[PDB]
Amino acid sequence: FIQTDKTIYTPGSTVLYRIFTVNHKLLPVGRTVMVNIENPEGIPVKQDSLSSQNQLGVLPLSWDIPELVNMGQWKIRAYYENSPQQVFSTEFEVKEYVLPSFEVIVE
Amino acid sequence: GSLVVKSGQSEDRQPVPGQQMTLKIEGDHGARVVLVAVDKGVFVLNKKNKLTQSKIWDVVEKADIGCTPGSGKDYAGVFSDAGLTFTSSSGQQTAQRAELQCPQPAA
Amino acid sequence: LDEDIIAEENIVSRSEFPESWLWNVEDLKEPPKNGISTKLMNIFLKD
Ligand SMILES: *[C@@H]1O[C@H](CO)[C@@H](O[C@@H]2O[C@H](CO)[C@@H](O)[C@H](O)[C@H]2NC(C)=O)[C@H](O)[C@H]1NC(C)=O
Repeated sequence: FIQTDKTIYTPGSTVLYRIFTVNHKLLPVGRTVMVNIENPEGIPVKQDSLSSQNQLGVLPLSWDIPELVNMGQWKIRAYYENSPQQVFSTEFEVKEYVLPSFEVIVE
Repeated sequence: GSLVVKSGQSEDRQPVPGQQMTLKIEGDHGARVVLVAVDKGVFVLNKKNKLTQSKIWDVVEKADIGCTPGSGKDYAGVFSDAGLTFTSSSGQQTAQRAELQCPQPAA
Repeated sequence: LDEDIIAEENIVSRSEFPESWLWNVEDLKEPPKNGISTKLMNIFLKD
């Protein structure tokens, strides 16, 4: 399971992400994880390999977005080392924005 | 478990920007907790792909090997639809299954 | 100045505006009341 600090980011900003590594019993396991970050058309731009052993199943990591970037939907994909065919994924967006000051609900 | 996050203070509603406040965290003994505090205006822009506990149990239910809410065509169909194998010394045993996924309903 | 307003020099501007923060890790090792550990974290707010 992959948690990101935001669901959408700016060019030139930092993405903070924690990967929780559990077994089938949802209990923390210590294994080596292969994580990849892919572009909108599916090009891996940054990849990692790390074991969560003795870290209580938590992999806190970081990466900086360059300003030279194609805006759109970006995907993080991850899989264990001993199970490469079981691929997990979650998505986020890159755009040029400032935050609004109010919310609109359509009911 | 049961992780709850609440306010330590009981008064001074809507605190001032920069003010110190007490974050109270009740939870299971021995647990490690991770935190992130986000402006809601990020979520008004994009609230997709937010992780929650209900989606975790939804992922586990999608990984279930049982395909039917009980019963079966016979004793062998009861175990096979539940997700179990049986084999006896007399000869009675479950049906062969070579597919990981569940058979699709006609719909 | 003598007028009924805050002078400009001691007006202190808000400037800490990041959207996401408090990227912290803590372990529940406080005394378990009914098995529940009560952790108190006094934290600074932002601007
Ligand atoms: C330049 O970069 C853009 C992204 O900014 C890419 O073109 C995109 O391609 C996707 C399909 O994979 C479309 O959905 C987008 O609408 C395209 N963006 C556009 C047209 O601005 C591609 O890498 C390059 N495209 C061009 C036309 O130079």
